[PDB]
Amino acid sequence: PVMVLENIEPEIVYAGYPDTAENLLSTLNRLAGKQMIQVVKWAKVLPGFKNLPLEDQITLIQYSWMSLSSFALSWRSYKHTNSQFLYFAPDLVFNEEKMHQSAMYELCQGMHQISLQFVRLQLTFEEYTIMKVLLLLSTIPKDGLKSQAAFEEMRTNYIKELRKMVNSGQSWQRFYQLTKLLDSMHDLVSDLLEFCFYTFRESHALKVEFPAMLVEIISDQLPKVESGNAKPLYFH
Ligand SMILES: O=C1COc2ccc(/C=C3\c4ccccc4COc4cc(F)ccc43)cc2N1
Repeated sequence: PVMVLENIEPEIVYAGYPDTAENLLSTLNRLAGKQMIQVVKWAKVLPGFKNLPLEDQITLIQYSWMSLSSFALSWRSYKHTNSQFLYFAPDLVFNEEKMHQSAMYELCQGMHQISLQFVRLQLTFEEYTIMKVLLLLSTIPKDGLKSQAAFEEMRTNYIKELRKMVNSGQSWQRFYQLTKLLDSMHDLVSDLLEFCFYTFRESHALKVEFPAMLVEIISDQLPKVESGNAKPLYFH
């Protein structure tokens, strides 16, 4: 299970870099689209997930895109900079000045904080790989998926997989700590989507530009989300 996840990790992606809000947001949107490809490529080979109906795989991916991009961001941020900065790309690294010019300073701070958690925890690559899959399996539609049961067994197997990876008392505490971090991610992710949705909606007036693959994902996602019909699963 776990050895496979270690092999399948994604490739380096460049953002392709005046530091105006419009420019940074547009660059972030552009980075997210390229990353989206890596996400699809990664998800495709995931054990269990690949046997799921295709429509189901896509639905899961669209729902969890922001969350996946974020978790991956903390991890790059953790490894490359000891969580000092937000390491979006080798060519796009934020500091407090960048967060400010970005116009997303507080959201960025929350993200950095999640990142700091990785250091406090000393998150292993083994823990990180599992949690990522779990994030991909965290938000479902209200009426569910085409094969809800199938999704359910695999989500459960994966939770069990994470518990294996984490004395008994300490292990249980770690499992609590990681599951809690996943919940906290969702709170932050929800805020990012709200902001992303608004800029998307107010795109022409704002001058913030989104890539085509992303435009497709967002247009579809926004009604079901703001409507409260995306069922995000919470551990605690
Ligand atoms: O116009 C907007 C406003 O809302 C957003 C909100 C969020 C993002 C994308 C982020 C972003 C920005 C701040 C904190 C976490 C994240 C999620 O991690 C990412 C990882 C990437 F590889 C590339 C872009 C992002 C983009 C937009 N676009």
